Amino acid sequence: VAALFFLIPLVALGFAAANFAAVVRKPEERMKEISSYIRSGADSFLAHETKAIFKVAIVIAILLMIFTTWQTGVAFLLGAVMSASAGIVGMKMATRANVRVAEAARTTKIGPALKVAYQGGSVMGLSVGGFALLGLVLVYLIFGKWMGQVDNLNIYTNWLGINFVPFAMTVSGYALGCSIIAMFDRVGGGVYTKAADMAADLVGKTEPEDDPRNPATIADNVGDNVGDVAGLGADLLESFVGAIVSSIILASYMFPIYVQKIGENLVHQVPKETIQALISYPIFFALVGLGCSMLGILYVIVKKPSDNPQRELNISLWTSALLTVVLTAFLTYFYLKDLQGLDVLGFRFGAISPWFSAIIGIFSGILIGFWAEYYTSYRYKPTQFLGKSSIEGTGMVISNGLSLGMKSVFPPTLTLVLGILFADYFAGLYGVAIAALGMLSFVATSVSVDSYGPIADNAGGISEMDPEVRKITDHLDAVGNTTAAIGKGFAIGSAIFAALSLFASYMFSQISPSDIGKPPSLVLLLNMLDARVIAGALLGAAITYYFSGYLISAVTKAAMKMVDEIAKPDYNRCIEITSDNALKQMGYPAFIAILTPLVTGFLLGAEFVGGVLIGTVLSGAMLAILTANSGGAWDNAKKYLEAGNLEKGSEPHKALVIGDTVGDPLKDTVGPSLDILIKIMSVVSVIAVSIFKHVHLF
Amino acid sequence: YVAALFFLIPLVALGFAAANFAAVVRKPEGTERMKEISSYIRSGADSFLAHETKAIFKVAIVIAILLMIFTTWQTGVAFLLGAVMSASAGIVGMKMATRANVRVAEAARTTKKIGPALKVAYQGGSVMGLSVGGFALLGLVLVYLIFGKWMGQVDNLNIYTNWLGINFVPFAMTVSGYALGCSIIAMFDRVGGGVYTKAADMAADLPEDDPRNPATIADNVGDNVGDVAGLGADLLESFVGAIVSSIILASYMFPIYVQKIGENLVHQVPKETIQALISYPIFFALVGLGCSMLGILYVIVKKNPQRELNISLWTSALLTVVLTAFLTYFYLKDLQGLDVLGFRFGAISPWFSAIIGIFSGILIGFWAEYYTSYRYKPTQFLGKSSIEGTGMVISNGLSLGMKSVFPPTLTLVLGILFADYFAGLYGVAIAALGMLSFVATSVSVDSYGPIADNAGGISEMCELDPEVRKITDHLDAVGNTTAAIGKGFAIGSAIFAALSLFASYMFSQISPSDIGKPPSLVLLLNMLDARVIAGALLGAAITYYFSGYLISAVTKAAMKMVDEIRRQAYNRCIEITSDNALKQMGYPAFIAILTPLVTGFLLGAEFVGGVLIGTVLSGAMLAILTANSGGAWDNAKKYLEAGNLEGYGKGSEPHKALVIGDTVGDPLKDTVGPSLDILIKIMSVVSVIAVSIFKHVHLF
Ligand SMILES: CCCCCCCCCCCCO[C@@H]1O[C@H](CO)[C@@H](O[C@H]2O[C@H](CO)[C@@H](O)[C@H](O)[C@H]2O)[C@H](O)[C@H]1O
Ligand SMILES: CCCCCCCCCCCCO[C@@H]1O[C@H](CO)[C@@H](O[C@H]2O[C@H](CO)[C@@H](O)[C@H](O)[C@H]2O)[C@H](O)[C@H]1O
Ligand SMILES: [Ca+2]
Ligand SMILES: [Ca+2]
Ligand SMILES: [Mg+2]
Ligand SMILES: [Mg+2]
Ligand SMILES: [Mg+2]
Ligand SMILES: [Mg+2]
Ligand SMILES: [Mg+2]
Ligand SMILES: [Mg+2]
Ligand SMILES: [Mg+2]
Ligand SMILES: [Mg+2]
Ligand SMILES: [Mg+2]
Repeated sequence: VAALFFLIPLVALGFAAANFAAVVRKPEERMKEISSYIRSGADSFLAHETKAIFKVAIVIAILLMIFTTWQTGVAFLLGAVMSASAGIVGMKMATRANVRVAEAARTTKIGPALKVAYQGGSVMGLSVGGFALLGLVLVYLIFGKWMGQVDNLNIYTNWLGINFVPFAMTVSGYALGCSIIAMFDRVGGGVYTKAADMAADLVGKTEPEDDPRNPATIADNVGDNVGDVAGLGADLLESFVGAIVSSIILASYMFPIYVQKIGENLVHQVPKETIQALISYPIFFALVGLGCSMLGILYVIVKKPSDNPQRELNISLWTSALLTVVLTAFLTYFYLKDLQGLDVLGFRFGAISPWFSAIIGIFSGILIGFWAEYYTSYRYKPTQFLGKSSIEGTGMVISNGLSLGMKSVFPPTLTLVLGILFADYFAGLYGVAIAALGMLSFVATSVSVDSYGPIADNAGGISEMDPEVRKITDHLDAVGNTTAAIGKGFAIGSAIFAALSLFASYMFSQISPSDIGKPPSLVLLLNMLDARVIAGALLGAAITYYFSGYLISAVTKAAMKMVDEIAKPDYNRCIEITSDNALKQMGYPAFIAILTPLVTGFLLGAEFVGGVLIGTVLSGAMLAILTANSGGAWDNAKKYLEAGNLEKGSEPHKALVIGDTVGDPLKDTVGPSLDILIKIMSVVSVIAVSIFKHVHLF
Repeated sequence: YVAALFFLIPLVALGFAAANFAAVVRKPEGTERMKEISSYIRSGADSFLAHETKAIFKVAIVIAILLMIFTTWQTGVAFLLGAVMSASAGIVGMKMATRANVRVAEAARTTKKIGPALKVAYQGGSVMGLSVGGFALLGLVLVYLIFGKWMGQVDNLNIYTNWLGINFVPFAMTVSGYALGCSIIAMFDRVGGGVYTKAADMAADLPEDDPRNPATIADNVGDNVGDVAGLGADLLESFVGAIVSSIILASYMFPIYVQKIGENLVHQVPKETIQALISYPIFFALVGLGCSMLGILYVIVKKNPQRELNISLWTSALLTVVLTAFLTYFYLKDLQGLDVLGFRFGAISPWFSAIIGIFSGILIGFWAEYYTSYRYKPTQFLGKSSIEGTGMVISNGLSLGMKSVFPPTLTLVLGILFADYFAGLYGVAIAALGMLSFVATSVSVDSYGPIADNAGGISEMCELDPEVRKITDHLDAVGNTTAAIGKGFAIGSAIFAALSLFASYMFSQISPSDIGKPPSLVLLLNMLDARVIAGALLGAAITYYFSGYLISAVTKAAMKMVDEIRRQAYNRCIEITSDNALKQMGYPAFIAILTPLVTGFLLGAEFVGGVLIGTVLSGAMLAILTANSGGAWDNAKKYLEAGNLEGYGKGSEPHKALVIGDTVGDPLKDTVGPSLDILIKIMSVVSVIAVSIFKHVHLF
């Protein structure tokens, strides 16, 4: 049967490739040229990024093999290739799918055209899911079972003298690869995306607002795809992989931590069989999630498309989530029934214990999404207050947006607090990680619905460059914008969950062979009364704020570089100038996110790094929530004024447009980069704590 | 004996502040037309003060009743004592400031020079500074004497069990009540006064001020309300909190270090050493107040203003350094058990911590300056970005604040690390005390600031000579820069004091059953506990929500004043704002006060510790960001107005972008930041107190 679960990744990959081929079959003369224009620009950006990322990955794998065991470097390469493949597939799928849906809208008059766009987005969603789970299964087989990485499950010592559970180190390397690709995609692509929006909206004003023949306008469509299709997909992939890797690390290290030396011999209080089963269970959970998501997507694409698009995708999400719930019910119920010693791990239900954590994480993600919706949409009270206040002043608009974000911080944080508390009550930290996984159990469906958004935005833009077709694409673009906001909120929540699980794995990875005799209370400890920890937390929070602030100036500078530049059309592909600049400009923030654990870890030690991690996680969650919600609220409040639904080209509209020019880079670059900051720093620290746990120079 | 010459320092400061008040009152006011407007501001400020005092004393009565019911009466008495001390300091400073602007302006005209008028302005600010210092040290010395020695609360130093059954060391509980009173008065002053101040600023603008706008008078009153009363009370609170943290740490380190070795319970740290450590921070603060008075005396005697005030600060600070040197070397030379407390250098060890705080505060101050003034690169870049667009100005301001967080935070981190290395958590608290040792001088310069601002408004009131206006106008800009530095110093010291208070919270978490437990096990807040992590997330969310509510409250109060001004066709508009502001402060204050209680009784003490740490982190970061962003926006607007930018003058499009960004920055820098400082510190105090009751009483 496990051979029939291993088949789910290949099934998903083949089904996504088939969806790609079928949309290639979908029909697209003047309109087709622009789609070719955008596809070529996206391919140039992807090539530049891929070259840079693979050079960096070569260096990363070399360092990993030199300073740790080599299998971790090999797994890093595997995961990086998986993520790059998913991103490239989705973007290539979409660049040629943007116009196809428009041709579907005219030929099908609304209704059938949406089926094409969703079959497109499903390509990227299933690609993310299948590639991630494929990399993980290959790591568990080739390294886990083939090489006997689960057979040992004892502290292996590197040739230089580094101690670690080998399979935990390998899964950590895989998570690191995913994190590197996700960081490059989102940080660099977001810098480029908001530089393109800023350059387009400024060039319209430079010499008309969003001109169609503006090169930066084409770049902006490309950036929407780079951000919410490729970048967001990679971010969700990273969070999901991180949750799974945290679960696996926790199990592997609960193997050595729960031992008792009554005499010379050492008796494992948790048998190796239990540790193996706990290492394997999250993978089975993710595979079940992928299966349920594919079933839901199949029912959605096949059945008679209703007029209301949002209800269809919402029902797809509900199907995936609740089906995964009910099925992993049995998986959790039987798989963990035979394990021995689960009361020591903290399981309040034995076999089904973690399933509760998973489901509560699912509902947590759902609720946080709903919260983001409530605070960022014109259909609810807060955005309406901002839109109506637009008459009061421009400074009033900015202050009200900042206050709205600050207030919105609370509800989702309370949701996450309750989810964490109940997941802990159920199954300890392993269950907290399992709850994060459950939240991201249907990561494939989430990524697909998120990719849908940019395609709809591109369809509306295509209408802007038939009256019924233009209006229908505009409505599709608005629904896509709402879905993208919901996706950003869900991604932030899952990122907080993954970063917390990775901090837990970091504390668990800090186990040492000398601590074997010590009780569990001594090893799994990061005291907050130690001055080193407090200083580390302050430093991590300040670094998170510094990263978020730097992203704003980077977007502005890249946009200014695009402004400096610029057969009547001939060939204009300025994107590289911005993209290359973005790839250079994102260099410094990345150096922070990766190198902060090492220096402070080698300067002060592992306890200081834990404080840096917790402070960074907290500050990043808060700042990301604030920035994302502020940007989304400014955008849709401006949309409300555009329709004039209540309360165009006026003074209030000027205040709103300035607030949106500020919010775009904040919600589409800073926010989306902060979660990556927290999670990748957690991963890098989890890995390097093996080296600077005892190697601290002060 | 000899301590009786330190016991006199608070009364000395109080008498000297009264003497400064009398000597300034002797000074003439000059022209009558300006004096009339000054009288109007005095009446408005007094009405606001009366409303505030009535509300705050009602709330303090309720608080003291509950405290005495659930704890020892000595704690309620000390709470009322501290509240009265802070209220007296605030009222005295406010009267001095409201009545001191006209003296400086008329002195500028009479002596045709800035020097002589500045002597009056500094004698004014010194009233508030010395009032803060003297009242604080007086309350603390009275608590150390009447309760500490007379009843033997420093004699016993053992766990007393209340009638309801709550356990605690008595003197720690008493000092905590004192800190609670100070915190309540500071919350009222800063939260309410900031809401009103920025509502009046928003009403004023909703070439500097409108003609006879009622909000013009309101804004003149609010400038005094903020940097004289509010900022002074905040610095006083941080300084008192550092001292109380040191004292609590000593009181609880007495019982925590016990060993049943030797065939009987042996206190590892002798009671004499614990007594000396309880007394040392008080004497250090008294020495600091003395040095501050000496420095201010040297400054006022002799006939560029900033260099003079900077020299006052340096004199006070370095004199405290060199004097607490011998204080530390002799007082603690005979102490026993410092190796258990963590002193790696014995007697003078903690003295280093003190200086490490002092030099850190200075550095942190300078850091604020660097990021918030147009005389340095960041504000210049913002002013130049004024040309590209308004949204660019807003984005660049936000980015500047987010980046500015780092330098001062790194300073604080290194200071904390070195203070720990020197003398443990006790030394961290001692360093907070040293940083705020010259609180009188800091508060004095901070009060000087708006004395100068409204005096410049006073000079521009009526009409006045352009040459005369320039001399008074120059005083106002120096005040603005110094006030930005003071806000930075206050935020940094508040973070440091709140950290010391969290350490005191963990030490207060000691229980008689935990007496047998090892020292490492009792003083522990694991960050891997899900309760703790959830508490941190909740605290950060609460901090952000608090800041957002403060923004909305400022806007609502400004709208109320605008609507009342529409009705007009005196002091009625000020009262309306005061009422609205006090009602608005009900909700955030209730958050800050009841969050520890609810979270502790629902979940427990570890969740409360997590809430505290998360709130401290988020509040420090948000306060730094808001204060620096607002100040930098203001100075960049000045850069464009000053003509440093060429081609663009007042009323230009770049200036429009800069002024809009400044209207956004104002409420953030004058309300959100200072109220965040108050929030973090008061939540630390409330948790430190209530952990005695909900340590084991958590219902979920
Ligand atoms: C179910 C998967 C089986 C393979 C089918 C894959 C086709 C669907 C993916 C389309 C997107 C990529 O576009 C595809 O890229 C790869 C090269 O990189 C090339 O495709 C070829 O190489 C790949 C990899 O060696 C093989 O799967 C296959 O022999 C062939 O499809 C083609 O140039 C192009 O069809
Ligand atoms: C067992 C027999 C089969 C063994 C086959 C192994 C072959 C491995 C050598 C592959 C060499 C090609 O290496 C290629 O590099 C470029 C990046 O520069 C990537 O190529 C990918 O991105 C680039 C830039 O967008 C585009 O050409 C294209 O979209 C895509 O093919 C792929 O990573 C890889 O296809
Ligand atoms: Ca927008
Ligand atoms: Ca100002
Ligand atoms: Mg836009
Ligand atoms: Mg547009
Ligand atoms: Mg977009
Ligand atoms: Mg668009
Ligand atoms: Mg567009
Ligand atoms: Mg103003
Ligand atoms: Mg003004
Ligand atoms: Mg004013
Ligand atoms: Mg003012």
